[PDB]
Amino acid sequence: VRKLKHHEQKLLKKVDFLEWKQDQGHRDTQVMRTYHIQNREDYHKYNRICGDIRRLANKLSLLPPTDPFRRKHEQLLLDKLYAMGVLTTKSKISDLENKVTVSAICRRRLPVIMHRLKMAETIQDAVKFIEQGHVRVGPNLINDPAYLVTRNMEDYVTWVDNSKIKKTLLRYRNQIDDFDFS
Amino acid sequence: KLVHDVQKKQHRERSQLTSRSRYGFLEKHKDYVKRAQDFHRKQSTLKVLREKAKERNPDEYYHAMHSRKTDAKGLLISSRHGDEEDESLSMDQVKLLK
Amino acid sequence: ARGGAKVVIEPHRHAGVYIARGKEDLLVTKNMAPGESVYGEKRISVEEPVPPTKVEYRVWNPFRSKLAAGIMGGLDELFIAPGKKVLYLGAASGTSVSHVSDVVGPEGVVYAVEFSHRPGRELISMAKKRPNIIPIIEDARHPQKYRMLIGMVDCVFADVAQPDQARIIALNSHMFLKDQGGVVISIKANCIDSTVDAETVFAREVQKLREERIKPLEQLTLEPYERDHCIVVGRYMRSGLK
Amino acid sequence: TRKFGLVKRTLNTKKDQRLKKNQENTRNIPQVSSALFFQYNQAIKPPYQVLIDTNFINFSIQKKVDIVRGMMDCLLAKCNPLITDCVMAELEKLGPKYRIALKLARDPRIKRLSCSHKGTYADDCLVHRVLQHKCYIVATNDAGLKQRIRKIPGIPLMSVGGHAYVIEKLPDVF
Amino acid sequence: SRVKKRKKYQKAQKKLKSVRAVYSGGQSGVYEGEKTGIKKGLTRSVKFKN
Amino acid sequence: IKDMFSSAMEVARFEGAQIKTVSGIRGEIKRALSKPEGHYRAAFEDKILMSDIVILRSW
Amino acid sequence: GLKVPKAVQKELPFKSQIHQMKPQKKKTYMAKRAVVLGGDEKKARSFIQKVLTISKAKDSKRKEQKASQRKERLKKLAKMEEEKSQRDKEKKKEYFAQN
Amino acid sequence: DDNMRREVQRDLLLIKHRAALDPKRHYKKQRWEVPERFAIGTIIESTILETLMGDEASNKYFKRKYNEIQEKSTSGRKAHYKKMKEMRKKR
Ligand SMILES: [Zn+2]
Repeated sequence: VRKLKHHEQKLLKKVDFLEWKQDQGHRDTQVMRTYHIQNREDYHKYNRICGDIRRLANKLSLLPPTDPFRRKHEQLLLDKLYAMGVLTTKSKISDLENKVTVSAICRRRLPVIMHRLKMAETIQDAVKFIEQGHVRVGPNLINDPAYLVTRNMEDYVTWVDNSKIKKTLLRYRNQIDDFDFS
Repeated sequence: KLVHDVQKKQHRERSQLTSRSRYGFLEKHKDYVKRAQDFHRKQSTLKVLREKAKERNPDEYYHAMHSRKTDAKGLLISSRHGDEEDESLSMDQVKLLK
Repeated sequence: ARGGAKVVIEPHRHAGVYIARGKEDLLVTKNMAPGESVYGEKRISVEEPVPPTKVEYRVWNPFRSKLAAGIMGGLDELFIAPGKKVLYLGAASGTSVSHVSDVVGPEGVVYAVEFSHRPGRELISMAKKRPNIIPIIEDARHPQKYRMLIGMVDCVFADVAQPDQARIIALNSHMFLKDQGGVVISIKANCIDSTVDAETVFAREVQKLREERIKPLEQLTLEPYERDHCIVVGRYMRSGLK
Repeated sequence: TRKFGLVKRTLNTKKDQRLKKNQENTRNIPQVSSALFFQYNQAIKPPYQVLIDTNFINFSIQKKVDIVRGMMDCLLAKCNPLITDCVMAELEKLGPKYRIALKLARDPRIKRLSCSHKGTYADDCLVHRVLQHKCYIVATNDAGLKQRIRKIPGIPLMSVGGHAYVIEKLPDVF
Repeated sequence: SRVKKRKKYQKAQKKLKSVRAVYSGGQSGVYEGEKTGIKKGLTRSVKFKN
Repeated sequence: IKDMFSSAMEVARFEGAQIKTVSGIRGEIKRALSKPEGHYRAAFEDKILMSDIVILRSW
Repeated sequence: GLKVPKAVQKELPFKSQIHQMKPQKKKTYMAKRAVVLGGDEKKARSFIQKVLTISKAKDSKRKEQKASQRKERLKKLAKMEEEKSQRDKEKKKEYFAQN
Repeated sequence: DDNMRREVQRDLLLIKHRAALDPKRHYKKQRWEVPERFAIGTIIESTILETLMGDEASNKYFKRKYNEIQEKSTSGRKAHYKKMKEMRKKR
């Protein structure tokens, strides 16, 4: 507000308009920038799931360790959370509470994957190509930027065929073929 | 420590057989170790460079694929003059430069 | 180091001071009154654009001036500046005070103070080509005598070799010196005390300055140029000396 | 003609200036003294000017020596011992069961010299009066202060042991 | 031994010109400034810490 | 490697021998080359030069 | 220098394609145009190329002189690190021999 | 300005590398980036590039000390490569 003086300071030791304990460090904004996600409520739509992983992790930690339910049941779950690809490794059972973060689930987003597979140059520019309609998964093109992509389905993202951005790529290698009308 | 000055004397190195002087300069050990380092300083930057050939991912699109062009053999060409401004003189510039 | 060679001038880290980066380097300040060197030092000329005007630069001999080595030994903050008033003490001639006039420029003034008449007579004749120098020929031990002539100076300079050097600055720092404006003492070890050592006088004259509410910032020794001196850049706190 | 990849404008934390934590956003090489030789310190000649700790006074009482008369036995020349203003502020702060040291500290042959500090802590008042001049001769018996001065070149440290005092870095012992 | 004392001190007086800038002579020549050069950013001055 | 062994039978008395060079690389001598009477193939650990002189230690 | 095979150089990703400028053969108009000041300027252009040769090599020998004495100093430095390593073990026996 | 550059550019390039001009001087170690504002001038009581090559003692020094580095930089490279391929081929 004012860079209040030293005697103003001690009466206002606690007031701050920009940063609140309720606001929690602005972690939600801070990862919305790093992954460039469109609408604001998208974070806490993941962070309700990413919290719900840990609540199932916790009560499955409260069962006794030599229980053939419990031993079966999180390894049943780490099969799925690795196939979807939110977590890097399948070995640790305590990745399921420690490595399950929103920024883990927010980088199996489609524009991050187009930046991981070096399709677009940056991560904003990949959102620019999805929204304009140049990218596709198998048959159908995808148009929501915020498409989660399975690690299995991560094989199949390509540029949409006959596009003006898959035509320019093939001109760089001097390998167009207009019988494909690339 | 406890060693004479004669025990640390010298051991000189001998030269090429003078009958075999055509194939000049016999290489000792310390002249081989300059040769096998900087072959392994070539493969280790070539096996890496061949490893990027296996993983090209041919859907990659960087936005500087308009200024670069490629020769018909397949490897790219870059201009001698380098700059964006030394391309080719216009007819009005030649009409002044002549 | 001849009259033929051409030298690059470059602004020093301190304002108003200029370095002459040649084959060897020189310390240089712009001559306010061109065409005349006041004690025969070799002066540099340039030209700046009407045909280009002549701007003459005068070399700043280290061995002549006790201030001069401290620049060339390296001081962090020299409180003399191209706009500020500056009080000078013990300017026998224009050996150094003509230099201090040129570095404060045509805006700020310099108050030359020295007691003796025959060096003071020379200080008059130089002061009528440099408008900044107004010379005062009263004794520096009695500042109430020239109280009418000087008002609110921004940094004093002390080149007195009298052994009561701390009291002769306190009576000039309390009554003339603008608060929070620095004090550049130049201590000579032989002229204060010849019995005790060179370094004791330096530890004695600093502690005498701290009694007079001058927190001294840094201390230089200027040894390769002059034997056994110090210049001690102070700051006149007067209020919050801690 | 609206732009692509639009996103709700929101508050940068790593970059904005209005935040408190983000509000924040010439070398110096001190010359080794013109007195000093490699370690010899060729300037110090008698009489000496010796700084004194709290601890040097306290062990002076237990070992039954005068300050001034007892220092001249160790030192063999004349000396002017001088307690700073920080050190006298410690001797008062030690309190009631050290008051016999506080009487012996204020003696008109024991000089006092002021300092310009914001503090009582004289263990670091003292080294700072030593680096900037190197004419003094520190009298301590603090363990950490000895290690703080034995790294400084050319400063005769002085401690009390057994009967009389001892000096360390004087080359002119006798 | 009186030579090795001489050739030590004469060797350990060259080092003294390299650690600090020791006084030498005066100025007997004509020239004013410095041969080795000026630096702007050195500030070889003991600053009085608080 | 030439002119170390005289006959192709002389090589066969010596195959499997840990040959070394001046440069310090090791190797073995493996088969007697036939069509000239003296020479033999030898596998070193790295590419021998032409300028290099193989020596087989013996007692 | 290393010479990459062209079959390796062809299928490289776009980030790392090595820029190898072909030599020019047909004489450019500019290289038939430009004037070279000869005579007195040649004596003052040979000389600058003769000074900058000296000051590059005087640097790269003295810069090599530091990393020769860097190698010697850290050998002397690690020897002082080893004595402060072993003797620090010996105190923590003679301390805990009391305890 | 960008006029009168050449007699200035040769001069400043002869000051950024002034350690090499005489093997007895050995200035302090500094970098001397070209400053933003400067004014080349002479000493009142022939630019330094023209001044220096008019000397004979320095000009005989650089011709020796340039051939003596270029006797070293040539030494391994390709004249030495062709001679070793020459003696194998010649006999
Ligand atoms: Zn204090």
